[PDB]
Amino acid sequence: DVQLVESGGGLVQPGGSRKLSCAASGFTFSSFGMHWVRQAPEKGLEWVAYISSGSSTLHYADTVKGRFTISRDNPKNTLFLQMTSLRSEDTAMYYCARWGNYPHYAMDYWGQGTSVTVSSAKTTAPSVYPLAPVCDGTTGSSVTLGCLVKGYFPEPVTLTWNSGSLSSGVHTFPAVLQSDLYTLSSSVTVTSSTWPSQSITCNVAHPASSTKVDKKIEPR
Amino acid sequence: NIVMTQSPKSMSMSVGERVTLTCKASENVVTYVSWYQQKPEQSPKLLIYGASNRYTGVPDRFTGSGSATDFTLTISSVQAEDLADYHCGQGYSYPYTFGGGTKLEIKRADAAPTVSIFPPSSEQLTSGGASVVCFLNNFYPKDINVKWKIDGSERQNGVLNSWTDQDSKDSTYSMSSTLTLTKDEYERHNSYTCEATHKTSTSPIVKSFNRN
Repeated sequence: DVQLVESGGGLVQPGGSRKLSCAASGFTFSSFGMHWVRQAPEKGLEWVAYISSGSSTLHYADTVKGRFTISRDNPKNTLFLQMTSLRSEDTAMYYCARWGNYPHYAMDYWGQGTSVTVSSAKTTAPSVYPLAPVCDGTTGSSVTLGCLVKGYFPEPVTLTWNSGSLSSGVHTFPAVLQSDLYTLSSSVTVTSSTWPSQSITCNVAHPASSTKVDKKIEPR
Repeated sequence: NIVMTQSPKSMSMSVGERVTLTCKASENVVTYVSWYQQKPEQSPKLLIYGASNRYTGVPDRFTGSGSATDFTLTISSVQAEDLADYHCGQGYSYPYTFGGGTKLEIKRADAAPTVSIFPPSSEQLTSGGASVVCFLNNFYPKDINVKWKIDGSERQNGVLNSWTDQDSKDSTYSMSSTLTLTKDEYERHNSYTCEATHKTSTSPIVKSFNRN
């Protein structure tokens, strides 16, 4: 069926430049107009650009006009977005979408989204800290443990407990920016009679810096 | 530009009940409103086209209506899986525009938060940091207010609050609150307390430890 796959996202300095790609398959690419649409961390969908099937009619949102250029390479079934003069405000998840559903034109198929972060903060792996009930939490049947993920950039990080074995009972909180770096936490609940005698480990990975950290939760 | 005003941005609906979502245009749209459903991990998917046509694999519990400047999305009855962000959009005129979105949640029974508090780890301390962390887990409704006290005095500097989205398993919320200090300050006080105010208690919900 119809398939749209994107890439080219990443971290860029303000005023910088970047090019996103959207690969298409399972339809006649050169017969459809295509859109770029973006979604800021907070929030909403925002139309960015349109290009007709043969690259003749091009349209732009007011806020990108003169900075972004949309194009396509029909022989290679690929749609592009050239971003230049990047602003903090251009930080978003970018989606490509097909202009299909003829005669009732609609964005009928969307790519998975590729993330663009624009800031002068640099890529930094997080620090990872185990949390760690009281001095050691007697009683309760259930006990709650935690993982603190601190001072990382950019988004995102992914959190697992016992490498995915512990999935139910886990709450992983959305990152918050402070002092121009991100911080989040994750909580898990386990049986009180089996902790600490069976180990619990939070695993954290940070794509941008290719970093992976495991942290066992010790009593104390 | 055709401005789309979508309300409410946040809506809770009991399973079995009717969900209604409004999108008003700043000027006329001619059967050119579409609706998109966006589930947490994923990309938006076309739900309604041309105001009232359902797209491939869209349940008939979803209907769209309207004309001119007034459109609606109506989900009757809401089921557990209808939990998502919903976006109206017009394909009538360049620039194409979207509503701000609505977050549909499930309304359930009130639930008091379960609070755990955590002193900074010895590993953070040894690096010179001192974050104190409070988990407020599995509560409903979502509105909750957290205050930190240090030796009994309120402190809002260095406080980080974060809410998960609605939990798929029990339709509750959880939130995390972090007080960020330096070790050198942390070492100078004795008692740390997070206090929350929530629908479920008349009195604030408290949780405290003394540094040792």
